[PDB]
Amino acid sequence: EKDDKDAIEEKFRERLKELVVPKHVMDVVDEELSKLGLLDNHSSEFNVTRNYL
Amino acid sequence: EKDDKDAIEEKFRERLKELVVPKHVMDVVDEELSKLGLLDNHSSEFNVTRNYL
Repeated sequence: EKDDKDAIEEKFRERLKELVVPKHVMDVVDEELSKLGLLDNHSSEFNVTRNYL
Repeated sequence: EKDDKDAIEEKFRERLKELVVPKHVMDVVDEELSKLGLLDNHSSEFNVTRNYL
């Protein structure tokens, strides 16, 4: 289930609201959020996605 | 025998019980323990994290 991940990624979003993130960063942030939802976050390449995020 | 992950997890927990594990170290152990259960028993990655654990 992605409900636990949805809560985890939401915690990342709320802290992001306290800083004025540049628009160019949003493209990487949004694509990493999408990549986070399509991966189980348990693998060699799965962990680096949240690590980058 | 019983489940390998359950036996491995129980034995590793007892070893960490005596030591005053730091907060960040505990998170690293906890996250790899969760991925240990879902990993295949004969998988090569299973041995990699088992030695790391």
